[PDB]
Amino acid sequence: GFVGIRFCQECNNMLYPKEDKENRILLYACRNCDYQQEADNSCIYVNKITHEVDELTQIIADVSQDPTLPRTEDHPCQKCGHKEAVFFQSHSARAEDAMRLYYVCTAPHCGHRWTE
Amino acid sequence: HIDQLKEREYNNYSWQDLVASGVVEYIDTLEEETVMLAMTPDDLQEKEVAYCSTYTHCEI
Ligand SMILES: [Zn+2]
Ligand SMILES: [Zn+2]
Repeated sequence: GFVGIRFCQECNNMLYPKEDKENRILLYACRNCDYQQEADNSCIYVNKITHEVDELTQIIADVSQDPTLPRTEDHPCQKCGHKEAVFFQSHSARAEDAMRLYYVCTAPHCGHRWTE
Repeated sequence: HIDQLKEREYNNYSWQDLVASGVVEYIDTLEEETVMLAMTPDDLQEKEVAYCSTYTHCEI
């Protein structure tokens, strides 16, 4: 789980958390306005020390139409089942220790991505 | 193009003709990073183990 900023309703500014001492609940107040709203996530901050980020969420379907990207036929797609597909490393800095590939289907209207 | 160029000097044929015809193209240092350059036209395209088979340009 993560936590999102929820802007104010009148002034449209950041809402800081506030522990209601009276009703013993969690509120999000505005410094400028006096808007209040009852919380539902019951969380404020999370820290990911390991930074376990799913590289698939960053990969886009447009990577398929890459003229300078390798292609293989031995890893067909799942949904459409097309044969041609691309593969590449994380292509992101801070890579801890892994060259695990991220196969992406090379076919229009599919944009599927997987990993083996 | 080769036949028309080999008879240059005599008539009027020059490099501007090749550029206008759409055969050559100026790629700068910044754009050279997003093209599959090829070294020779014949050797690197015939039919072998599937390397890229998506060459976009080729060096002279
Ligand atoms: Zn406000
Ligand atoms: Zn597919």
